[PDB]
Amino acid sequence: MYNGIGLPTPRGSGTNGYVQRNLSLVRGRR
Amino acid sequence: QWENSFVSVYSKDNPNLLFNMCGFECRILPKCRTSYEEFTHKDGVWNLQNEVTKERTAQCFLRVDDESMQRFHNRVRQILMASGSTTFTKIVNKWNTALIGLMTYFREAVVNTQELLDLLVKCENKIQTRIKIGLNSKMPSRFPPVVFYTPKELGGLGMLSMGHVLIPQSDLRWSKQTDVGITHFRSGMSHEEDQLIPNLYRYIQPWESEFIDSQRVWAEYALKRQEAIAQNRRLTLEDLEDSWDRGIPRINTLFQKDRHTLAYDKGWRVRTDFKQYQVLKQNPFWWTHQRHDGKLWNLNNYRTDMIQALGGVEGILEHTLFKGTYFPTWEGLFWEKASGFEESMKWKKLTNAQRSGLNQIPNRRFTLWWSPTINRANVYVGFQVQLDLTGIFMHGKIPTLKISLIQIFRAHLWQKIHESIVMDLCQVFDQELDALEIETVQKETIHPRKSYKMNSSCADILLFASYKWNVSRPSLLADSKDVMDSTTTQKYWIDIQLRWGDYDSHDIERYARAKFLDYTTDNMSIYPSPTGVLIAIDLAYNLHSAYGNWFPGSKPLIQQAMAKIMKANPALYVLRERIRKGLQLYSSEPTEPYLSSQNYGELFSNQIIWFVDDTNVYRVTIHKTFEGNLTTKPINGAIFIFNPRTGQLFLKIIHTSVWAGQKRLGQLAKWKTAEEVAALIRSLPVEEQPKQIIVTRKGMLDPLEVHLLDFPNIVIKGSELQLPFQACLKVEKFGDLILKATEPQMVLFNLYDDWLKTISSYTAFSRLILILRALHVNNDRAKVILKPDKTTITEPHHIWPTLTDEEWIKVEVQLKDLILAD
Amino acid sequence: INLVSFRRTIYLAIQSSLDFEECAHKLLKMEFPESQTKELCNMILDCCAQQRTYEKFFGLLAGRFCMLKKEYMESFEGIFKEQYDTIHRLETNKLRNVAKMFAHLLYTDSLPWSVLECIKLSEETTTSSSRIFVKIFFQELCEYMGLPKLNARLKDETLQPFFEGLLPRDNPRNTRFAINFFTSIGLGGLTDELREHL
Amino acid sequence: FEPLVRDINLQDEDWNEFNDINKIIIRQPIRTEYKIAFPYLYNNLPHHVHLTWYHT
RNA sequence: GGCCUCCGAACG
Repeated sequence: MYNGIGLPTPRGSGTNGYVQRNLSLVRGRR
Repeated sequence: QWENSFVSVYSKDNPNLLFNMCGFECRILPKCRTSYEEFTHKDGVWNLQNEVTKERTAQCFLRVDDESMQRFHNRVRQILMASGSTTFTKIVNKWNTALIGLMTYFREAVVNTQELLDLLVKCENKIQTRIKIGLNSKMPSRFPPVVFYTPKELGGLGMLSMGHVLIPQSDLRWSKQTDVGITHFRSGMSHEEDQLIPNLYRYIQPWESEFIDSQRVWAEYALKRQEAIAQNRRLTLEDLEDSWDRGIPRINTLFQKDRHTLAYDKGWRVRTDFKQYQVLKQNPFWWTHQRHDGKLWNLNNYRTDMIQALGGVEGILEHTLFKGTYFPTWEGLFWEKASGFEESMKWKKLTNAQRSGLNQIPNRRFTLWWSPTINRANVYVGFQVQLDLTGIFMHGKIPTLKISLIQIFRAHLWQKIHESIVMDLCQVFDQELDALEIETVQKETIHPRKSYKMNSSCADILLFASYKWNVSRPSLLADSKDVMDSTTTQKYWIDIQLRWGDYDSHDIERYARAKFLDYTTDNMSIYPSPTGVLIAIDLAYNLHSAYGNWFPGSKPLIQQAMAKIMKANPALYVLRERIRKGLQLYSSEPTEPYLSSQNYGELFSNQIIWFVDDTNVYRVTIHKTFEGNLTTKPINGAIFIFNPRTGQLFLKIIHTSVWAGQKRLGQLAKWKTAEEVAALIRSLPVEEQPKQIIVTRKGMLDPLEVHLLDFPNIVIKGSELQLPFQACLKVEKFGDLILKATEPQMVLFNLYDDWLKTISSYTAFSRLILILRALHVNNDRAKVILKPDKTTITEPHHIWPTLTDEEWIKVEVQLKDLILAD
Repeated sequence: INLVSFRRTIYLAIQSSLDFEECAHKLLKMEFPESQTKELCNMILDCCAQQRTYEKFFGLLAGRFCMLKKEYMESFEGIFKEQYDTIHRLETNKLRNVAKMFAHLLYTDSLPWSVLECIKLSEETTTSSSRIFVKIFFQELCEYMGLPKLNARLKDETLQPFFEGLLPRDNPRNTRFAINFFTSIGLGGLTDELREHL
Repeated sequence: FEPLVRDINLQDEDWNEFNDINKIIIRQPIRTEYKIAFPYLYNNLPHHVHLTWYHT
């Protein structure tokens, strides 16, 4: 479980989706 | 229910508003009373407009559905869990069916909260993982998305999944208290490599699309019916050009025949809710009956664009589709699709063995339909296998490979297919001895374990040359033109090989070349001299090449010889024959030249043509013992080949010694009969080998096609004609002869006697047959009639009694009208 | 070939990935160079109007997309200027989608800048596609865009004098025809400036 | 590793409103490495933790 | 600024 996001059980569902920050979150932050 | 019931009261203290009304729940807040920024419309929000003010008054974000959440998770729990052994096709049909039913109306309701959308990952995960459990594999590399989804006959289960997605989970409990942000959204699909699947949610229509749809469309049909009421009628295709499919109240629905004319005023919601609570179950109807409403769920770009995102022809190339489609190259257009659902099964509910065997073939069709599961090498527990007397690489499911593949490979005859290609090259090379001045050419001894060993090399045949083969670098067969050195030593001999695996990833160049340099580098079995030619072929997609030295008179020779020979081989005739036989789905061409009419006239000329009826090979005596049980004891049969022109009849008797110890005696009678006929063909010198073979049964057609591969000149065809060799059999000859037969033996019979002297073979043939069906019905009254005079006698060495031609005609008329009487 | 495959993947991910605001991570994850940015915006609008109905996800993807970088909003200004050159060349059903996306981005007003000046063609010269689409985008954008604050705030934004058909006072056909077309289209008191000026 | 002692979720409406604040100070986005080496920074489930090796 | 659960053998 990373900072702010994570799945306790990585084997719980499918595969751990290597998420980042989304080229749109920077657009909403700026 | 007091505390069990829920309610919400909006006021000046409560900034927003909400409610539980209908399904899921609702929420709304006014744009004027919202202090922070303005109304943000992205996905889960909604536009609340005021018709009086002509503007957007508020913004309504509603909820997800918890009761429908647990209802869908439990619906898949009892759906998949309650579903036992059966075809995964219909399993995915109900899976994606009901899943699309819950996905019929979702939009911002299900898209709002990510918790409900996260259950779909477990849905499809337990779906494809459930089919993998049915395949006893559960390997992620053995089931890529290619086999996960594909419409119609493309080979996929047709499952529509919205897996590839990342839920907007941000700042964990900190945002659970904040409820504002977007960052680092979930993960993604289950297994996706540089690709993204489609989504039914993005391909569906949001509630706003129904708002504006039924709004502007309701105004179009509104004013249209208005002006049609004031002016003349003018009801025509203009309404079809008005896009009647737009909006839930589709204009095409109200303009139908049985809809407007039939049915009634009161809607179908009565039977919807009531019947949904009634009968033996409910259904996924969130709106109304198909007659009262429609034009909502339409595949269109879902299946179309789904196949567009799919590899298409390239996807079939990645799968085993194009592999088995090699010889039937025209099958790529999906002509015959599939068939055989009902087959010979009686009704639906039957014995558990008939149901398991009924679901065997489709599970084996989808199993063996995908080669790379048991073919493409994977990691972890993937191990090497030798298959049966041919070869294998990757391991996998036992029933698919052994069961389905062994049935496709049929018997050990595949070794005779490899030796049939090697001997096809040896016999295919004739003028090469004169052109290349071959001193001595002799085919080496073919060992059964030589072609069965994939690691070592294989010896095909031996040849020679004036000096030797002229060449420099023994590159592949597809290599371009290069400088060929002489390098003349003694002689050279061609080799051959085959590969039945490597569906997805296969290279004839690297594997054939590097294989010849490998087995040739070390010492295992080297048929030719150090300078020679080695041929390597792959059974996948009908591949052929040569890794040996390419001579100016060799490379084109074996090149074109592999163009026509690899174009249609006898081993390739068994490849498409047994291939399409195991597929049992798409057949774009019938058989030929099956005997119909002209075969009777052509049966008497100066060619071949054999009639084979094995029906009496299997004969038993059924007698009920007084314990109340039946005892079935087989008795001797016989195998039949008849010559229409000469009346020559071939007798091969089958004995309970070879009927002993085995089972499935009808199919065993088929294979045994075909094998014995093949042996007799081999025994009657090539002049006495037939040009054609006529049989009465498809169960005769296939086994003969299996055993006869070594003589391509022989043509196999079926016939609907009726030939009671049984009647004759008992009668006289096999009553006494099969009744007395102590062992298999073989005798030449003439059934026309002196007819060939007196009459033509055609008259003897038609008279023969008519008098045959006679010899059944009147066998009874042929034993009555055929001695019309007290002095009528049959000579010991003939079949028939001696009669005058007029009496023969009387027999013709009486027995023909007999056949008409039945 | 590059635009055909780029449009095949852009349309494949467009028809997929519900809530396209999250799909912007994949669209930007494609890492298309600046040469594919303009073609990705034009083909992005082609996929926006290629749907059977107006989709707000296209307006959100254009708002965040164009709102990401400077060349993005610039590609929305130039791409909008090229869209103004369509007129009768645009489809009838797709005109409502262009009015819904252009009205959604116009409601935010962030990326478009001179789009208000490029509109408002002459009095008697029109293709009826920009007039009908200008009436649909004017009614919907008037409802959801805060028409009293949009027209009142737009009067001091110098967008009216920069537009040809929106110019009151001198030209009699622009202000008079703008009052008849605006009042006939449902603008109401919004044409009182051109009515009194004419 | 695992969720360890935490089962699924334990919280309260009054406890979250008292501990956290709707309007509070915002400087850095709660760096996990800062709370890692500082057991006082993260007060959630400080049970059986061997940590706090200061610098070098 | 990165985090990639997956992973099959018999019997029945």
